[PDB]
Amino acid sequence: QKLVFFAEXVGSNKGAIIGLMVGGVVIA
Amino acid sequence: QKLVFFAEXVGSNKGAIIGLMVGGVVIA
Amino acid sequence: QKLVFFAEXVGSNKGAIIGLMVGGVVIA
Amino acid sequence: QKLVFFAEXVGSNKGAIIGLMVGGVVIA
Amino acid sequence: QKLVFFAEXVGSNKGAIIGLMVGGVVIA
Amino acid sequence: DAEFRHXSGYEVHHQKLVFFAEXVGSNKGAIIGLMVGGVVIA
Amino acid sequence: DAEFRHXSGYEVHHQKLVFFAEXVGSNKGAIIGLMVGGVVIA
Amino acid sequence: DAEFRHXSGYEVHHQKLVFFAEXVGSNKGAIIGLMVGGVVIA
Amino acid sequence: DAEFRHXSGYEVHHQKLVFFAEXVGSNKGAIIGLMVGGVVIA
Amino acid sequence: DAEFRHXSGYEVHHQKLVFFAEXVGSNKGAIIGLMVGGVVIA
Amino acid sequence: GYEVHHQKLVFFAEXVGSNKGAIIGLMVGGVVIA
Amino acid sequence: GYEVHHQKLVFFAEXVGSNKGAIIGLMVGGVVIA
Amino acid sequence: GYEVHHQKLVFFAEXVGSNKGAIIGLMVGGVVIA
Amino acid sequence: GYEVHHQKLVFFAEXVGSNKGAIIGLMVGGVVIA
Amino acid sequence: GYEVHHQKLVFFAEXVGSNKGAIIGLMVGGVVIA
Repeated sequence: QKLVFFAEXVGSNKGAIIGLMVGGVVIA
Repeated sequence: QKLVFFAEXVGSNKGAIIGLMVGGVVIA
Repeated sequence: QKLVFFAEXVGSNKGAIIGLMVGGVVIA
Repeated sequence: QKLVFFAEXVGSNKGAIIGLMVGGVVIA
Repeated sequence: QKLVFFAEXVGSNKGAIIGLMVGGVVIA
Repeated sequence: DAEFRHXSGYEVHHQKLVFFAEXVGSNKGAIIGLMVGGVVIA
Repeated sequence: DAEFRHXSGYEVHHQKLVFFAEXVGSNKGAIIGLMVGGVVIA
Repeated sequence: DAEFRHXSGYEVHHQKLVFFAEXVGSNKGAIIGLMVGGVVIA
Repeated sequence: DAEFRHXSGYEVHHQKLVFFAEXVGSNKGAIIGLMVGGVVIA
Repeated sequence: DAEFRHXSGYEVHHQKLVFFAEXVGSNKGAIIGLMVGGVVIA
Repeated sequence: GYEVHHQKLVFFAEXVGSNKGAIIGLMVGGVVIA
Repeated sequence: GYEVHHQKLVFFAEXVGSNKGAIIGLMVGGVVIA
Repeated sequence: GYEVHHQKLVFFAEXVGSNKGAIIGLMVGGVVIA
Repeated sequence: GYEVHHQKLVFFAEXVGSNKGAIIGLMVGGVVIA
Repeated sequence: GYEVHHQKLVFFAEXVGSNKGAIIGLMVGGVVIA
């Protein structure tokens, strides 16, 4: 699994980025 | 699984980006 | 599975982007 | 699993970035 | 698992970055 | 697995309420004698 | 696993309330004689 | 595992409340004779 | 494991309250005769 | 393991409160005759 | 000429509330992207 | 000419409330990206 | 000409409340990115 | 010509409240990145 | 010509309250990165 986040400017993350989710609880 | 997020300007994430979801609960 | 999200300007994510959904609950 | 976060400008993280989630609880 | 955080400018982290999450509770 | 659950139990009895209105003009909000729980958006 | 839970038990009884409104003009908010819990946005 | 929980037990009884409003003009906020818990955003 | 919990037990009884409003003009905040717990944002 | 917990037990009884309002114009904050606990942001 | 005397915008979301869009009480100019 | 006498924007989210967008009580100019 | 007499922006989040976006009581100019 | 007489921005978060974005009571100029 | 008579920015977080972003009572110029 290859994930790319290129943002020429204002690159921000406020949610949930998950390569693989097998279980558990994620709240963003 | 190759995922590309290119944003020339204002690139933001506030939801849920999941490459593979096998279980669990994800709330954005 | 190749996913491309190119946005020349204002690229934002607020929903759910899932390459493969096998189970669980995803609430955007 | 290769994850890239390149941001030419203002690159910030305020949410949840998880390579692999098997269990537990994550709140951003 | 290779995770890259390159930011040519202001690179900051205020959320939760987890290589592998098997258990426990994380609040960002 | 997430589990969301809520709600309330009300037990109201054996009460005497005298409601008298001799001069409420052009009311546009809320006029409540007695409010046990619930949501009021005036 | 996340578990969210709330809510309240109300037991109100044996009360005497006299409500008298002889001059409430152009009311635009909330006028509550008695409020036991709940949410009020006037 | 996270566990969020709240809520409040109310037991209000045996009270006498005389409410008299003879001059409340152009009210735009909250007028509460008595508030036991809850939220008021006037 | 995280565990968040709160809430308050209210037991209010045996009181006499006389509320008299003969001159409250253009109120935009909160006018509370008595407040036991809770949140008030005037 | 983290454990967060709070809340307060209120037991208010046997009081006499005379609230008299004759000259409160253009109020924009809080006018509370008696406050037991809670949060007031005037 | 514009005049707003009273305006209320109440958002009561008892559950999994959210707002992914703009909530503008009075829009006159500029650009709002949400 | 603009005049706003009273304005309220109440956001009561008793659960998992959130705001991923803009909440502007009065917008006149500029750019707001949320 | 702009004149705001009363304005309230109340945010009551009794749970896992959050704000990932802008909350602007009066926007006149500039750029707000959230 | 801008004049604000009263303004309130109340934030009551009785839980896991947080703010990842801007909370501006009056924005006139400049750039705010959050 | 800008004039603010009364302003309040109250942040009541009875729990795990936090602020990862900017809280500006009056923004006129400069750059704020949060």
